Order: sequence, then C-alpha cells, then structure tokens
Amino acid sequence: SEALQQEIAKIDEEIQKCIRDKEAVDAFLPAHGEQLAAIPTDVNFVTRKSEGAHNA
Amino acid sequence: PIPEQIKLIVDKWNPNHPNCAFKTYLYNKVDEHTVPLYGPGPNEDPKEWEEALQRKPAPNFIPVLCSGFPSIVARLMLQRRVITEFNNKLHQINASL
Amino acid sequence: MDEIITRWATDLAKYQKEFKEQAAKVMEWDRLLVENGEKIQKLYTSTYEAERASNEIERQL
Amino acid sequence: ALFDSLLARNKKQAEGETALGELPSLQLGLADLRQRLRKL
Amino acid sequence: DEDGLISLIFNKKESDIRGQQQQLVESLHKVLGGHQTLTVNVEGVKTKADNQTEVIIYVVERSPNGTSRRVGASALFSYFEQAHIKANMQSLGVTGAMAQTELSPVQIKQLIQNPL
Amino acid sequence: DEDGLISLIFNKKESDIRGQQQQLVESLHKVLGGHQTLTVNVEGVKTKADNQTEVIIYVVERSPNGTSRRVGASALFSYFEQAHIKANMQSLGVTGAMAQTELSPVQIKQLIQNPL
Repeated sequence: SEALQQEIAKIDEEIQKCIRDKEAVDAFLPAHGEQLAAIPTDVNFVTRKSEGAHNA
Repeated sequence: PIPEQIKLIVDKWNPNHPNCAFKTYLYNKVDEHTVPLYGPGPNEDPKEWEEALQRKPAPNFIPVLCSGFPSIVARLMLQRRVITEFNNKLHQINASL
Repeated sequence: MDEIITRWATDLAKYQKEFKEQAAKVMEWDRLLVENGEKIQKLYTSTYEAERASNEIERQL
Repeated sequence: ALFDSLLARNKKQAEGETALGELPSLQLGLADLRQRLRKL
Repeated sequence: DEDGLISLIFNKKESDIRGQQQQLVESLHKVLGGHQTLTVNVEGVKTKADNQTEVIIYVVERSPNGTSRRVGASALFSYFEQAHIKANMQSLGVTGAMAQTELSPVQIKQLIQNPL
Repeated sequence: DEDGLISLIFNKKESDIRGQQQQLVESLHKVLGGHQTLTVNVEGVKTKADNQTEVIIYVVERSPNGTSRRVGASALFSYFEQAHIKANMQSLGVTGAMAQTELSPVQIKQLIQNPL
C-alpha cells in the first residue's frame, strides 16, 4: 500500500500542481482582456483624428 | 482495467504528448518566403499539423503547438508584449497627428 | 478506490472543457490583435502621407 | 476630431474677411433650413 | 531601441530610492553579472505614488577594442524578464518593467509563436 | 591579432635582405630594446619591386614563468609607429608597415578620437 499510497499522492500532487498553472492562466486573463479590448477603441479613435487632420 | 486508466490519466496531464488532451493549435503569422521553414519538432504528428494547415484562416499563417497551460500562459506573455508595442506605435501616430 | 478515479476523470474532463475555452479565447484575441495591427499600419501610412503633405504646404507658404 | 474640423472650417467660414468676394454667410437651421432644402 | 532605455517600477518611496541610489545601481550591476564591461546608468527617477517610484535605466557595454555602446532595449528587457533574473529584480523591490521600443508585427508574431 | 604578424616594406633588393638577414633581425631586436625576453622571427620575405622587399615578422615574448607567446599585432604595430621608433626603423630602410588585424568599429572610433 506504500508504493500505491505514495504514487497517488505524487500523481494527485502533480495534477494539483498543473491546476495551479490553469488557475495562473485564469488569473492573468481579465486585466489582459481589458488591455486588449482597449486597443480597438483607440485605433478606432486615432483613425478618426487622422481623418480630421486630412480634412484639415 | 485499473492500471490502464491511471496511466492514461497520468499521460493526459503531461507535455509528452501521448494524447495530451490539451491539444490546441494557434496560428502564428509569418510572411513569405519563410513559410517553407517551420517545421515542427520532437513529438508532432503530421496528422495534427496538416489538419491544422488544412483549415487555414488565411495564407502566411503557420500553426503553433499549444500543449497545456504553460503554453497558453506564454501565448498571453507574447500578447502583452505586443499589446505594449501596439499602444506605443499608436501613441506615436497620435503624437505626429 | 474507484471514488478516486471518478474524481480524477471528472476533474480532467471539467478542466479540459475549460482549457479549450481559454485557448479559444486567446485565439480570438490574436485575431483581434492582427485585425487591428493592419489598421495601425494603415494609420502609419495615412499619417506619413499627412506629414509629407503638411511639409509641402509649409514649403508653399 | 473630424466633426470638430468640420465645425472649425464652417466656423472660420462664416467670419470674414477681406478676400475680394467671399463675405461671411448667415446661418439658418432647422425650420427655415428644411424649407430652404426643399426649395432646392 | 539603440537608446536602451528600460523603465522599472519600484515599490519604494522616491526619497528612499534617491537616498540609496549608489547601492541600487550597484545591485542592478550585480544582477547583470557584475563585470567591468557593463555599466548601469540612471536616466531618470520619478515618483508615481506614495510608495511607487519609476527608475529609467540604460546599460553601457564596452567591447574588447575599447569601444562603448548602449545595450539595446529589447536585449536588456529580454535579460531582465528571464525567470531567474526577474526574481532577483523583485528582491530589490522591482514590481514591473517596460521597454520603449515599439515592436514590429513580425517580432510580435515571433514572440507569440515562441512565448518562452 | 594573436598571430602577431607585421609586414614591413624595405627599400632594399631581396638579395640584400636575405644576404644580411641575421644582421637585419638583430637590428629589429635592438629597436625593441634588445632584451632576451623578446625574439624577432621572420615569417616570410617577398620581392615587390627592383629595390623593394616585404619582410613579415612576429615577436615572441617570454614571461618570468618561462611561458612564451607572440606579441599581439596591434600592440607591436603601436610600438613601431611611435615617432622615435618609426625614425629608427626608417634608418634600417623601412618605408612602410602594416598589421593584418581588421580593427573593430569601436577601435577605429577610438583611434580617430585620439590619433596620438
């Protein structure tokens, strides 16, 4: 039962250690998401100011 | 059938690619004439590679192997690294305008 | 001992179904990034043009 | 900044000057303007 | 990129940064390996909040022929973001870093294809 | 640079150079100070014109621990171009000299900034 009970521990520990990385992904998303969503609004804005200069 | 499921689960949660079950491909853009390069590596099934190249969104795109979570983290890392470059260039444009 | 394999497999499928979503989201974000990038370049061109034109008008005046 | 430049241009427009011909034009709007548009 | 400027955010008050600037600069020199062919220079120091300070640096590298030049910003940033180096930086109070170079689309594509 | 080769042009016929090579080599040794820790070696002799001969040399230097190595070409050229040494060389019939090392841009920049 030793090798088994140890093996299950190591395995479940590794999986849990992987899920930590999964969580690490989950954590770094919303911020980056806002940052990303910010972009199209600016380029869609700067493109407008350019049109202003060109019309000027 | 017990020590098979266990080994298969140990195989699923792993970067060795024995049916990793975290197999998704992301297309990285690369201008010609660099398409002939890339060129997978250690444990790439030409099946998956070609099947990725098959449903290609647009030319000059090469698929990229995302096995599990550190890879998607890394993809994010790049995405930020380019985020900042984007904002910078955009601000340059803004300033010149 | 089956009650452990059940947990393992459930967790596996559960987190797989989520990892797929995350990856998909990342892909969509990439698409957004390049889609905008093209426009950024267009802005670079348009801007350079504007710059040159303004310089010309400066020369004219 | 486009509409802004449209205003600015249409602002500088109706304000002089000594250009041998182009005097500032009076602005209408809304009621008179619709009819002025229909009379096109 | 040739100007080599890296902005660092420190979780320290500006007075503390300036008060021990000699020590801070040498610690950054040590993080880089401490060789006499590298010299850390402070471009600017700016308060950002009560306990947040931005420190902009560049690094001058000397060649065997006595020539000197700045380490490119991308190259320097790449060094500082390596996991071991980042950890050492965090021990000095660094909580973030930024380069000014606006990467090309092909550079960005390369970073996304090979995030490590 | 480690090969230490310096090419010298002499305003002498090849037969004259070869005919008195022992003497020529010792005179070069004297120009270097004449110590027993320096040894002039002839790498090659080539006629270039009726009364012009190229002589390629290097100098082996011995350390206090018995170790030997060639004097670097740049270092040796730097010695020979010093005004006093150049004049002594000209008295032996030397009308020019060249090192093979292709200097780096930073080295070249340093030489231009400090031509003396």
